[PDB]
Amino acid sequence: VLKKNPLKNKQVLLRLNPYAKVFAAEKLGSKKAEKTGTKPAAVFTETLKHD
Amino acid sequence: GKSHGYRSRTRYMFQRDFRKHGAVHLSTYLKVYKVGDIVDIKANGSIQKGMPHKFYQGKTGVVYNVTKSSVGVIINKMVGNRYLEKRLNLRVEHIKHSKCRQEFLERVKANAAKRAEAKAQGVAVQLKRQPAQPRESRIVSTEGNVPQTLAPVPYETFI
Amino acid sequence: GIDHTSKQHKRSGHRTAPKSDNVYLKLLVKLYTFLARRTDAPFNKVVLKALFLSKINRPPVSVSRIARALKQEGAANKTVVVVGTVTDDARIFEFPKTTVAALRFTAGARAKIVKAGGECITLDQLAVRAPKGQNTLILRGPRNSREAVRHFGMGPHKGKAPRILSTGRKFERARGRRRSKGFKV
Amino acid sequence: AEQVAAERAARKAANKEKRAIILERNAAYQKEYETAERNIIQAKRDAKAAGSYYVEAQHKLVFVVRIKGINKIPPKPRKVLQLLRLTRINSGTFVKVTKATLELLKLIEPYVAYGYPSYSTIRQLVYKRGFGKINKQRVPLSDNAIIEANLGKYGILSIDDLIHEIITVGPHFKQANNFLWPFKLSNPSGGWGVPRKFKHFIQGGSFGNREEFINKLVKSMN
Amino acid sequence: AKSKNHTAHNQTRKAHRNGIKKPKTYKYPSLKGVDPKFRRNHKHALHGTAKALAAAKK
Amino acid sequence: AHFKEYQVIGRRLPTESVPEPKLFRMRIFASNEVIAKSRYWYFLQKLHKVKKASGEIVSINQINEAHPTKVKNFGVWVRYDSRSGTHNMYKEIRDVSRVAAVETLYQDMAARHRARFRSIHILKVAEIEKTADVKRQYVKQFLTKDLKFPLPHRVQKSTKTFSYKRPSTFY
RNA sequence: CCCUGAAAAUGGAUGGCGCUCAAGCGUGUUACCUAUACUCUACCGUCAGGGUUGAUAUGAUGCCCUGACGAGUAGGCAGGC
RNA sequence: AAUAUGUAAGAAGUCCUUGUUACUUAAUUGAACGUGGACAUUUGAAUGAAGAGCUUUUAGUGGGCCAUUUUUGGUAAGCAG
RNA sequence: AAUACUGCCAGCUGGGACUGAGGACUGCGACGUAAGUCAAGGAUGCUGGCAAUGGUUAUAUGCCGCCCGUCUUGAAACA
RNA sequence: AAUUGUUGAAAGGGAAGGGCAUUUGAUCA
Repeated sequence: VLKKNPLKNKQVLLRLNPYAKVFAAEKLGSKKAEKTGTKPAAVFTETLKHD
Repeated sequence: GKSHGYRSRTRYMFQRDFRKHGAVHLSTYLKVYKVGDIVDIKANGSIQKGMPHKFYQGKTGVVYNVTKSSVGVIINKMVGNRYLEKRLNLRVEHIKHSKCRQEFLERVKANAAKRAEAKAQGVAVQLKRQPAQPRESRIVSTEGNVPQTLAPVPYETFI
Repeated sequence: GIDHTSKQHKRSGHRTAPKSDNVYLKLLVKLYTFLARRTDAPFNKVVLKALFLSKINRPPVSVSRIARALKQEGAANKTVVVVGTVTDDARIFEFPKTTVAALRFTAGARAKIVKAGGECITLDQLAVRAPKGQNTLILRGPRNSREAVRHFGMGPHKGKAPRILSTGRKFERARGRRRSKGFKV
Repeated sequence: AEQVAAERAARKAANKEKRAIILERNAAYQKEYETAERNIIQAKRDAKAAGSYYVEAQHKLVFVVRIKGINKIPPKPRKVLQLLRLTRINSGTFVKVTKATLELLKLIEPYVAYGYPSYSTIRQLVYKRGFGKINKQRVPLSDNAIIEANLGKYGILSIDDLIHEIITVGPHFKQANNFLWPFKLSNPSGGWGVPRKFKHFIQGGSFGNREEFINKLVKSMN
Repeated sequence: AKSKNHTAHNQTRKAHRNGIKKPKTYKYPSLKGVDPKFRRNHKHALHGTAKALAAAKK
Repeated sequence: AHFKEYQVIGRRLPTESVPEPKLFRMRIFASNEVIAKSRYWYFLQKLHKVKKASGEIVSINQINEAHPTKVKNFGVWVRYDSRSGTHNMYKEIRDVSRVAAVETLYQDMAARHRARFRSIHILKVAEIEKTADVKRQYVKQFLTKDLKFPLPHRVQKSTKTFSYKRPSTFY
């Protein structure tokens, strides 16, 4: 009789997506990436500022 | 008054190509035409018997009749808000074969060959053609290909 | 607004419910609507759709035509169903036993069937015996055999029965039909 | 007549099993998304580090919205719009990128704005204005049952599966897109951002390809 | 009192309101304009093969 | 808009006849990446026989100022199409960043020569590291030692449409 | 950019008032107002897809469910006073 | 050149064997129609389709204009074409 | 390291306006081990005032609004 | 009914008449 909008009604959101509860529990919307570090090559570094 | 004849405004249409006048090469008369074959129509100026009209120049049609030296072509002409069939008899000279149909038979033969070979094992035949899909990822290496800086040139007044 | 690709609020173009005011016909239409709505056999839907056909769309079916249809292989033990009127043909002499269900039966055709050994039942009885139309065969008469359709689509080089009142000589047989007086059609 | 409880229990058991399969598939899809995004990021990183440049693959999906009315339209672009299912202003559809589709978009570019969509905006669109086409009717999608009933032959049975088929073009992307009614969006909440819409994006307007900038406009209009 | 002579405006729209229809094709096309000898021999061959089929399969 | 420097490196589509096509890099001042790519392609199909359909972009990046907090003198060579013909100019700006300098130059040209962004072409932007090669007086006057200039006739902004005291423009 | 070139008849037109680091001119960025335009909702009509003789219970041309649309001269059809 | 435009992108198809003819060929040599037999995921490029096809009847219409682009006559025209 | 810019959150929350359609249950979901409950296929509870709201017409105010019918590509015309 | 006279009510800076919403006056379940 009436359309309820997901992302605003938690009951409808959970009904549509059963994975929403697990997503909220694990806080997958804010996940820290691996702290890896790589250095660009001197060729690219010089080409960036080569005028 | 006004003039609309059988050969009106065909000065540059019913004209032989440059350095291609004279007789016709003896290859058209050796072509075999059968009922159902798709052929194109291109008028030749040397022969004035059985010449097609201006509208039927460049049109593509099926062969429905075979005669001594002529074939019948069915051409769909758009008059008003409908297409009407036209059965016109033309000489062999002003008619050539169409390579699109031949490419279709070649594709059909390759299609059947792949349907046999691939389905002998039964995995992902994919007999249908696909359009130009977007290019996948690629990596370019600047080993001897260092990008050269380019700048717009100043305006010049060369004569 | 919408750039409509088709006509808006256009009718389906099909006749729903009979245009006639025959009370018995409306009752039969209601019965067959109930059948076709609460069953799954396409025979009920076909019969219901044919019940809405007009007089020109419901040509009579002859007993000779019924016999010809039943002469087919495996059609001897089948119930003939005619949505319309069944007429009597005097050009046939041997009528096999059958079971024909139709709206109206000509007296001569009914007498012929009774004498042969068959019976004349109505659509309601046919539905009662076979709710799903089992072992039935639908017969329709010739629709293009009317004299009013010959004149349709008249044009040059067509020969489509020009609309005339009198027939014979000097009645649309002059120039326009002969090559000796100009052109032929 | 006491079997109503038995059918109720059987229905609950079947629904729970279906929900379990849906949850497993959703978890798999989320893991695949995270893995793909991280893989692209690290591939770019290694290409930068190894003295090279990473040429990203061209986007295979675009979103096209109509920014022009239904008046003063040439017949060929009008026909192309009808074939692309853009008959109302502020109506949007998803398009798989091929040569034919690119040449189709190049013809009705003056009347549409199209760009590469993202997963977040695709999910928001499907959740908010997601409507299906069942019996030539616009039935809203508020349950996975309707989606499974109308798309189970192609392996799609949930709204998350439909979103996955939209974002990643697969074998049944054509049917997945055809099942969805074109999205009827409203005018942008924050405005179009330009004084004249009927100018190219490089020229300062909404007309033309916007690439990744289409996400902001789509979310503002949705 | 001169008047406009000829114009093709709106003719395309008029013809496209009722979509331009390709001719309806059938498996057996019309056999008119065909060589009379070929038609006669085709009739004879058709009678022969019909008789052969009737004699073989009943 | 707020111009940003984008460097774009592109190349022709690889072919079996000529593998590993040459890479061409250009720096463009543009509002966004789409405008930067469009300008890159437009400039490329003016000096080289290439096109978007017969080419691709292998890299696009944004150049940030190394020292955006230092005041610099920039010399810019430009070529523009006027109402009657094409002319070449060299303008000296004083700004802390290349993007700000080119934005100021664009406003200057659009206000003084009625040249639009479709007309102004950035030929070259450079920084004059020695304060002796400057040949423009409006720039030289701001490089003098001990620069002190007042601000006469200060105009204040009032939050009310009526004032009960006669304003003073002292400073 | 501005000025001379540049002169027509009732008294008058960037609409006028008026405006001069403009409220004039080119360009760059935000906020603001609105169409019978767009999204949602309530009602009416039309069309399409359907359910409803397991009833006392009548109008299955009746009732109900879902979706879409609603401009208009000449003109056609349909329902009504 | 661009634009505009015709045809083909399959089951009315392809392939294997062989029945008919008063056509034709030196000739079971070719042509047409065939019988039997083999190939349904992916039926043979993308997209779309309040479904498509067909028949009857008839109201009004047969003075047009304007806008972008191409362009004729004319110096030009709110001129004609 | 921090910060600017862009994009994400199935992160939370403050304030304001419009709407209350449907009418015993039927379905999809959540909380609750379990009873039962819920913001879950369309709003209820409590309380206050009166027994004035509102309908018709005249004037007034802010805005809009050319004379009916025909001929005409063009009507309100000084047709 | 056109037209006209009185009584009672309202308006009237070179027209009257109408539509969108409301105040005021009269009247109304």
